[PDB]
Amino acid sequence: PSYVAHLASDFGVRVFQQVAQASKDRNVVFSPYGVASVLAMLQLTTGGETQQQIQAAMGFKIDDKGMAPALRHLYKELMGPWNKDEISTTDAIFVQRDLKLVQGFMPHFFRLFRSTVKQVDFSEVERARFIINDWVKTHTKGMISHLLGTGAVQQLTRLVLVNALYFNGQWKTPFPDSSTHRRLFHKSDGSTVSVPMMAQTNKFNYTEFTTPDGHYYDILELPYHGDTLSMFIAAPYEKEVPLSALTNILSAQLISHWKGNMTRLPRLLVLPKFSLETEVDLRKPLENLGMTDMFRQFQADFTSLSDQEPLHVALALQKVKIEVNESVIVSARMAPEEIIIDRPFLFVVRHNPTGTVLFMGQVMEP
Ligand SMILES: O=C(O)c1cc(O)c(O)c(O)c1
Repeated sequence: PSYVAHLASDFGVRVFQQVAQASKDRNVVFSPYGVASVLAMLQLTTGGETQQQIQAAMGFKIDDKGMAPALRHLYKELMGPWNKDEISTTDAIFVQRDLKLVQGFMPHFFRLFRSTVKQVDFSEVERARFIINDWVKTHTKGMISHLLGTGAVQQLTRLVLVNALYFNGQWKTPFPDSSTHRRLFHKSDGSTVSVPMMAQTNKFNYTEFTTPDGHYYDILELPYHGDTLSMFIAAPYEKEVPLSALTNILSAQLISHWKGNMTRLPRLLVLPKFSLETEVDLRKPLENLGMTDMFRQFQADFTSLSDQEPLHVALALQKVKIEVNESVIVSARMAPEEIIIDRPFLFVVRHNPTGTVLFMGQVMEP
């Protein structure tokens, strides 16, 4: 029954692979969970071939027994009392106000998701961008408030989807503030830059990992408070190893494979702070997974939502912000060995009780 979290996580991972491919040495943060969530919602508005494509890529039909309840249960678990403003997430779909909608579709949307498709009059362009940005502002407790991509909303815009998340976790064990210091970080083009790094020593759940194609990485787990979430960090051990070899095989099963081989060893960990924001225009990544009809103004099929339509998605966005920070004279217990994360690495944030992949990223330069 944690089955939908797996499928939703894997779909969102494949979307992240496509976006990583398009940004070679650029920082990127992303939510596998968020894109699956907004796309599971989009599913209900579609019919015919557009629907087939999305169900093929996602691996499940939203209408199917127990799929939506499960998603709902997961969202409610994410927003529960454990979460001290650590995570905000919002999904939304905006359709043009005028439209003759399919009878009984809006309520049925409400039954399955407990939220509504919004109606905006897109002919008041200036008003329509404000409404969208303010939605995202009000549902992320003000942490996210502008989407660049809304610059593209025009008079002819009829359907827009949006997803936004902010993450900033409390560590189970906080890094000591006095330990933070400037350290050399090696960038992928060979140059260096000085950056703040945190240090902590204790028993870290650790394993070495080899991809089937012979690429090596160090894998660390960092538990957040109460063990609800964890960050997995994956970093090459030499400088010429690409993150892609790892990213291109990434899955939920892959994390649980890490977890099964890990062991808690005493280590000094030195890790850069970072606060990163990414805005993704989802159309290429999604077309790349075969969801091409939805974006084409005649091939597109949203007849589950409206028959009075040429209806198609004019804008699909994800925006994400993630912060990893800590929460004189300076002392520590010595450890048999040191793990210095001074080269590009990937990270995964997971929801431990379901296995959901809430966030992933490659940090090329912090
Ligand atoms: O359908 C969701 O899970 C969702 C619901 C909301 O009410 C919301 O504000 C959001 O940003 C996402």
